[PDB]
Amino acid sequence: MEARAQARYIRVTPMKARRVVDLIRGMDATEAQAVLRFAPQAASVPVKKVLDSAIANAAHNYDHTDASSLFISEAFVDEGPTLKRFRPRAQGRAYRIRKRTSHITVVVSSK
Amino acid sequence: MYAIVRSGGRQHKVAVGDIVEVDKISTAKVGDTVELSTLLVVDGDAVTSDPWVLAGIKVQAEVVDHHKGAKIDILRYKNKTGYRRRQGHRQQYTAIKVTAIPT
Amino acid sequence: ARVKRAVNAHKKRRAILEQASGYRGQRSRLYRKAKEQVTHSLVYNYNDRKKRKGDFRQLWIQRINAAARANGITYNRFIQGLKAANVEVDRKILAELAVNDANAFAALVEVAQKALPSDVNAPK
Amino acid sequence: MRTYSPKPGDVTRQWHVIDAQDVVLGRLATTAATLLRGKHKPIYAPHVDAGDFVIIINADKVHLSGNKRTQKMAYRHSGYPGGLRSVRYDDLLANNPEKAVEKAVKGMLPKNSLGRQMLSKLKVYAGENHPHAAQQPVPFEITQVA
Amino acid sequence: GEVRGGGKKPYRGTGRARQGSTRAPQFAGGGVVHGPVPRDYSQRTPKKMKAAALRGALSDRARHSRIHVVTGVVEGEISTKAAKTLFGKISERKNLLLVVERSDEAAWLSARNLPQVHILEPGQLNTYDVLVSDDVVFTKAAFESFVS
Amino acid sequence: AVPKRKMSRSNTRHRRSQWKAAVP
RNA sequence: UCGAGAGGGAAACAGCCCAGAGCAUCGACUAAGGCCCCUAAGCGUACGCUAAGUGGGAAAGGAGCCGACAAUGUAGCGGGGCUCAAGCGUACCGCCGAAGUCGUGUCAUUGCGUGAUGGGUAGGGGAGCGUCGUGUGCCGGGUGAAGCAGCCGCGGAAGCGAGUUGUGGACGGUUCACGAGUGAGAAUGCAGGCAUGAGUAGCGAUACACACGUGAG
RNA sequence: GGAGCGGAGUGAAAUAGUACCUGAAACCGUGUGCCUACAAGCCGUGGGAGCGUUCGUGACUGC
Repeated sequence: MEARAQARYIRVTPMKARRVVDLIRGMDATEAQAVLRFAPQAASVPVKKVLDSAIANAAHNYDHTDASSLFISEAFVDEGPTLKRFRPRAQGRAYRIRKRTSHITVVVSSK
Repeated sequence: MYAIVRSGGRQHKVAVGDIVEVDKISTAKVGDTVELSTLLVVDGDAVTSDPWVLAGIKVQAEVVDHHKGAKIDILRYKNKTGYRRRQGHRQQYTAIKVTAIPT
Repeated sequence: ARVKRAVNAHKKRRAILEQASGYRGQRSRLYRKAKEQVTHSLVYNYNDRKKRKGDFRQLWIQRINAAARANGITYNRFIQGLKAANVEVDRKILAELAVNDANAFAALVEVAQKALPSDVNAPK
Repeated sequence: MRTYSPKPGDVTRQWHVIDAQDVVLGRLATTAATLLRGKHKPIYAPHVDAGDFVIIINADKVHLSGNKRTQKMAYRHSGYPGGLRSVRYDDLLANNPEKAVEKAVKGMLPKNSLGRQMLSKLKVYAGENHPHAAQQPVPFEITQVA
Repeated sequence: GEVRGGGKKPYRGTGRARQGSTRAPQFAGGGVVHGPVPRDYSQRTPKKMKAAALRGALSDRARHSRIHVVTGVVEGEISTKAAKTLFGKISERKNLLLVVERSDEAAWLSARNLPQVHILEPGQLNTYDVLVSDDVVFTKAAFESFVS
Repeated sequence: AVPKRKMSRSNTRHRRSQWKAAVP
């Protein structure tokens, strides 16, 4: 019953996103929302916003309204287009700073 | 039971019906018959190892196939000099089916 | 006539990295570091391939010596006796009898013992 | 054809007991290391343990020729500075004979990850009594050939 | 030397490579080393070798019976059809070479459009055209002009 | 101080495994 | 001899001892060196010497011994152990031991089926693989070209496949010649992308707290 | 909230979606077969048991 959504170009570094997505692999869909709800990390907000699209797609598109037999089948974060800007530092030099992005994908399947 | 035969500077353990791989016998075509000089015969508890007796025993075999083995890749090399020789080799073989071990 | 050396250069890069599939770490991803190692892999192949002949003969002598000492004849003299009986049979297969067919190897030590001189240390 | 290489189940380990009563220490170790390494049977291979368990009784009465009892040491360094501690075999064989015989045999074996597995098949004791009576050990005399 | 710019030494203990100009061969956008230049590729070949080669090429065609002669290509009006019919009668092979004086406009204009026919003056008959062409067709005026 | 060598992939990943969040 | 020399031995040890590697071989005999265990082959046979672990370092000199004596940890046999020699001397017997030689198969240079020959840096000569383009003849392509990724085969090498599968969606193969911006792994080489250091240092100089409100936050 | 995405539709083709023909490598992930917590490793190579969606891995051992 694989239904999935994903957010692309989400402005949070891939490692910081993986820190949270590695909690929500293979648990009940609702039980995963109740974990991202009470999660200190700031990446848990975009991730839970994608976890809700997956359930919304499962209910609407494929007519699996009951969102309690679902578990996270797949969830992974892919690298995204990095932005590059500079920073003035001591003695006239400049060090680069990369503002990384990520592509978060979540897949819910029936148990 | 089985007999020991030499086939081109190499010994083998052969029983009737075995298919064995030997150095190429260039003189023999597919289907030909070749006699191999036996070096030992073991038939149960009877071990025939007398060379005069064995000089008359010849194991008869049939040339089954002419084939080439796997390709071996060779490299000569010595550091800091630039010497490097690359070479390939496929050893050619003949498969023979042993048909008879005269007693 | 300008030549872009991409269709020609890649031909050897894939060849090396296909030979390098298996190496641990960085020797199996990077052409330069993989091509320094498949050179060593081929040289070791050459040496060990020519040096397993004495490797296997060592293993055969170990088995022949172990079986011969089970029948109370050291490998030192079991070979000499075999020479004096003209029953030369390769070590490859002379060690193949000791493992499987103990009787046949037992029958060959008998021949090697009787083909020896009575007193083995007296002047030839 | 290919030369037989023993599989896990071709080996049938036995139990040998070597009474070391007034038998030279060096000749005890070599005999015990031969059996331990499995280098006396035709199923030997250089990568599998084929040896036999070797119990050693009377490990406190190993004869030692010459002035070894009062000259040969057994050094052991700890890693800390000035941590070398040596022990005369007169002291070592007096109260820890088993720890001296087992050290000798250890040297007469490969120092790899397999030689330590072979060495685990050697039980050393100081009395005439070994607890391994349920393994049906077979007394093993030390003999030479022609 | 001709790339625009690069007259300055890019920099001086900098810790980088030493560079004498930003337009050095190894730089991206730098000059080309041992690149092409305009040149004439013509060769001085002895006169006798040229003439002998043409004789050999024509002799080879003659030996295989591939020289033909016609009193004309078209009678009267210019017609690519008349030339096409004539050449069909002579040969059905792909490559044909028509040797005709340049003062005979009828033959030139009639035959020039045919895909397979290559036209030449008697005086500029040359080795390359002879060898490419399967058959050679002379106008009688051309043939006498060439042989003389 | 400065890193003497590029850290091998095995050693890098041994460490980043330790940078994990805890299930609440 | 190394340089330009692989292989075996001396524990490791370019220059020492043995020996000159065309390629394959799960056959045999040997060279230097060895045959108690590590480690292939002798706890070899017989006579004699050594009591010092001499062997396993050294002098004048003194009666195999003394002389003998530096600094991280045994540390001057490679280690274990060795006088119940597994030490030195002299005979006898045998065996292990290399890419040496013989055996077997196969390729190449050279002289006349046969003889010799084929380690190699600087360097000299010869024969070729691959990329792009041109002329020419013969061919392929929406029935799926180039390019990329595999699979299965092929060549002595550079490499190949008018084999095949996937992706791809419009250009290629090949004979004989011809031309070259024709082959990169290094120049503290050049440009673009991306790693390691690392979720690390830093976040740029003194104090903000509470209530309500807006707000998806 | 938006961004973005899942259905749907156009298109021959939507991993052709205005970040867009082809989409290699470095680099980053998910799943999966094998090995891996008594071991000293120019990371390979010879021998070799075991396991498995000839092939993949490679306990142990020689160099």
